[PDB]
Amino acid sequence: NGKVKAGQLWSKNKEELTKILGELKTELSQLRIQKISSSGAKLNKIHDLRKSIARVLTVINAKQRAQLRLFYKNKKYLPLDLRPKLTRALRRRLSKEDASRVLEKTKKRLTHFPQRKYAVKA
Amino acid sequence: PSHKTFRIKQKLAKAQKQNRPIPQWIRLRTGNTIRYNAKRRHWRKTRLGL
Amino acid sequence: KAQIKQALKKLYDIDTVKINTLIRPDGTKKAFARLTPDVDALDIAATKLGL
Amino acid sequence: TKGTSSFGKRHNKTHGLCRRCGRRSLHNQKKVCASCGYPAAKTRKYNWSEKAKRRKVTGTGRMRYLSTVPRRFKNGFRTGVPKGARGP
RNA sequence: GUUGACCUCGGAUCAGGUAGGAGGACCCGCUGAACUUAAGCAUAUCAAUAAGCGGAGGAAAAGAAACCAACAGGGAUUGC
RNA sequence: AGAGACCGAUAGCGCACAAGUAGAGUGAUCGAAAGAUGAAAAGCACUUUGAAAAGAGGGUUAAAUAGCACGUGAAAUUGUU
RNA sequence: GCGUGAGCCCGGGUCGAACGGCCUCUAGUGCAGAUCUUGGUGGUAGUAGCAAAUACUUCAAUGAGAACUUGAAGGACCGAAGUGGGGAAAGGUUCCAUGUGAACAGCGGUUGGACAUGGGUUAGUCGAUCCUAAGCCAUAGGGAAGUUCCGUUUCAAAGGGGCACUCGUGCCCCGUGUGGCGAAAGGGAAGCCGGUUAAUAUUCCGGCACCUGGAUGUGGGUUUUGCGCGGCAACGCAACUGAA
RNA sequence: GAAUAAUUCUCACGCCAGGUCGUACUCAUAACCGCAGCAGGUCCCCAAGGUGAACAGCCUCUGGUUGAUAGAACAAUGUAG
RNA sequence: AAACUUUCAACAACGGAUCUCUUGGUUCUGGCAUCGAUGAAGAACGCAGCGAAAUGCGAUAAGUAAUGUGAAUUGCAGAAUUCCGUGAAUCAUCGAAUCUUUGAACGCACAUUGCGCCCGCCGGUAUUCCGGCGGGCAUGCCUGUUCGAGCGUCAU
Ligand SMILES: [Zn+2]
Repeated sequence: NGKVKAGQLWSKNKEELTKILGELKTELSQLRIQKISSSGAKLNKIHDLRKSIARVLTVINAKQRAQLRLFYKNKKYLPLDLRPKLTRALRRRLSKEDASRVLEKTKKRLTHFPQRKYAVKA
Repeated sequence: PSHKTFRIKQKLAKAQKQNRPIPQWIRLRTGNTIRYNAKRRHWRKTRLGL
Repeated sequence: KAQIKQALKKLYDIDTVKINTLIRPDGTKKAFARLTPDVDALDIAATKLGL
Repeated sequence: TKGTSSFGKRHNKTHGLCRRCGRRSLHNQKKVCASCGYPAAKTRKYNWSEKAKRRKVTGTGRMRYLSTVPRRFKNGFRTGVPKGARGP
C-alpha cells in the first residue's frame, strides 16, 4: 500500500486507532528484515511506513489531550502541563483586577473632581 | 588497557566512526566546493584529549 | 537479557534456554539466543526470512 | 637526567573528563574542574580575559528553547487555533 | 484527682506556594591597587579609577525641602 | 531596519571558506593558513605507443596563449636558442 | 619624442570590462636600510653525510622491475637476571582476510603497524559491584561585607524491631543517636578437563561439579520418662528444640 | 509442642532463579613518554644441559630471529683492539 | 677553437605581485523590551534510500499536526501526486504536540550506565523472593491543617 492519509484519521475513535497503530508496526518490522542482503524499490516503503506512524501517534495524543482539557475546566487547580505557559516573569505580575484597586479617599476625590473637557477662546 | 569504562568505550566508538573518506556524489553536486576531508585523524599522528 | 527473552516470545513465538550479549566496537548490542532442542532452527530462519 | 631521561616516567593522568563542560579539566585528587568550577553552583568566570568569556556565551550552542521566544513575543503569546481548523 | 483553655518550642513524602542559575553594554552598592607625574622621593598625583564580591530593569537611581538665599525674595526631582 | 567623501583578501573583526575549526600545553590558556575555469561542463568520444602514470593524433569552445596544479601571470631564480 | 629633474607621450606583443584631461575639496598619500614584518628563491652543493647491537649464500616461483618477497637447502646469533611465553599503567582498531595507482617505510619494494573494502571481543564461578585504612565532603553550630573558612560527635527533641486486621488506617517493646566517598597489588561465597574459529575463549560445544537466595515433598530420626545414645577419659556419630 | 498422630530435625534426595559494565591486540632497539618507526626512560610472574663454589664468564636444546642502505679498492689523519 | 663565468633578447619553467570583482567587515542613525524548578544557558550521544563534516531534529528523530501559496526535488535511483478533489515543495507562516543522558539539578552517589526505599498493576503456588510496567522520595522559608512536649502557666 502507501502512506495513510491524515484526512480520514480524524473521524475515528481510540479502538480502530490502536488497531491501525498496532498493525502498522508489524509490517514495518518484517519489511525491514528483507532489507538485509537485498536492495530494491521496497526501500521506499520503509520511509513511508515510519512517517505514517508519526501521523497516527499525534492524532491519538491530540484527541486524548483535548478530552481532559474539557474535564479539568471549571476547576480551581489543574495539571502543570495544561496550565497556560507564558513566561516566568509574566506569570507573577499582579493581575489587572488587583493592580487597579484604589482607596476610598482616592476614589472619593475622583468621583467629584475628575478631569474635565475645557477649551480657551482667544 | 583491557579495563575500560563505559564512557571511555563510548567515546572511542564515535571517534572511530568519523574517520573515512568523503562519499562520491558530494563532489558531483551543483555549486559544491568540498575537495578532501579536513578533519582526518590517525592513531599514529595526533591524539585528541580522550 | 530479561527484556530480550520476553520480546522474542511475543514477536516470533519462540522459546530460548540461554542468551549471551556483548557490545560491539561501534556501539550496538549483539545477542546470541539458543533454542530448545525440540525445535529446529533452519526452517524457522527460512520461514521468518532469515537467510 | 633533568630532561629526556625523566620524560619516560610519565604514565599518570592529573585530569579527566568533566561532566558539565566535556573538557578534560577535572582534577582527579581535588575533584574540582579547572575551567567551569564544578561542583560549585555557579560557573567560573573572570573579567581579566574576555577571549575566554566569548568562547562560552549565549548563542554559541544549539539554543533549543531561547531561539523561539522572539517569534512568540511578536505574535503576542496567544493560544488556541484558527477558526477554520480541524481536529477537535 | 479528672477535664477544658492559654504561652513557647517541634514532627509530618500533610494542603497551597516561593528563591537559587544565566546575562551583566547601560544602572545601585561594598572592597580596593600599582605602573606613571613630581626630571630623585615618603604627603600628593594616576584615583574616590582597573581587578574581586553582592543586587535589578527596559531603563535604573533621585524626588514633593529640617532647600536656596539676605532680594521688590524664589519653590519637588532629572538633563543641556 | 536604514545609511557612509570608511577597507577592498598581508587591508577590513582573530574568522568573506565545514573559524573560536585544525593544531599545542597536565592545566589556567594560546590559536592560524585558505576567495575568482567558462555564458553553458559542452570536465576531451575514438585510434595508436606504454606494465601503469602518461604521451601523439583526433575532438568541444569565440579562445584550451581558460584542461579541475584552471582570470590576468611581474621580480628574485632556472633551461634551450 | 618631450622636460635640467621628479616624470609625461607614442610604436610592437599579450590580455578581456571598464577608464582619463582641466579647476577646486579631502587624506591611512611617495622607501634600500630599522640583527624591520609576512611570503618566496639562491651560492655553499649533487657537497657533509646515510659507519654501535658478529652475517650472509645457492636453486626455484610470482612479477614490467628482486640484496632487504615466498618455499627448500646450507652457515650463524639470542643462550633461560633471553631477542622466549604472559600481564598492571598507557595506547584505541594498530587484530584477520581480500585487493592496491600516487604519498610514507631518510636506498629499492610485488612486502607493511601505510592506502582501499569487509569481518572480529559471548561469564551465577575471572574482575568491577561489597568493607574499611591514610584522607575528602554534607548535617547541628559559630565566623566573614562576600566568593566562602572552621567544624565530623561536637552546648542537637537526630533511631528500629515485632504483630494483627475485613482493610491501608490500628497496637506493643528496645534505645544514645551516631551520614556518605575513598583499593582492578589490602579483606573476599562458588569451575575443572578435552575439542573447536582466518581472527574469542577458565565464557562457545561435550562431560563431570560447586555457591547464594526462595518455596516445598518423600525416606530416615525423636516423643506415652515430652526435646538421642556410647566411651573411666581426651572424645565419637547421618540427624538430635533455643527468643531477649 | 504427640498417641494416632506431631515435627522450628544444622540428615539424604528432589523444585525454581541468579540482573549491569570490561574481555580483540602491543606492553616496547617500530603499537607508551621523549616534535619521529629516537642506542634514552618505564612496575611484575615461569626459568633446561655442560664446566664451575655460583642466576660469574664461555658453548648448546625448546622457542625466536637472520631486522638496521649496498658494490669495489686498502693512501694520509683518525676511532677501537 | 670548444667547455666554464658574465650581459641582453625570444620562447619555456618556479612563485603569486599588479588590474578588475565581492552573499564580508567597520562606523553612525532609527524602532522594540522578551530567559529559568511549567526545568534556562552549556555539554554528551544519536537520526537521512545512498553522509564523514557544516546545517537541522530527538525513538513521532534530515521531522508530525494546523494555516497560506499552488506543481515539484535534482548528484543518482525510486516513487508520490496530477488538478474531479484525495495537494509536490530542504516552500512560507506557526496558535497544537513529541522532546534520549545530563546540566541551578532535586532518592544517596558517579574516575561506577553503582546502590536504595514507598504505592499500584501483570507473571512465577507468593503481603515478605525474582522479573516486567506506571507513579513517587532534595534543602531554606511563608500561610493554613493535624499530632505532640514542657510544675511556663489558668479554673475545678
Ligand atoms: Zn568542567
